[PDB]
Amino acid sequence: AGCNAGQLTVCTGAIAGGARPTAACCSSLRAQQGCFCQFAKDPRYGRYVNSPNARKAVSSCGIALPTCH
Repeated sequence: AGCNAGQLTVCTGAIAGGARPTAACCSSLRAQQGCFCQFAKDPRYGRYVNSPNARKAVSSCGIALPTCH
């Protein structure tokens, strides 16, 4: 599943409704958005990703919520 439980952990502000310090992380994701395609497959994302804040703030870190949508 994904590759967020490693990268995203910092970028959790995004998926967690509060991407502030993660702005640099944004550009990081933009550099490795490829594995977030897996995240987008929602294998187990949807339990994580989606829950608590993604719901109302999936973000826009602008690296996209780099689901390979």
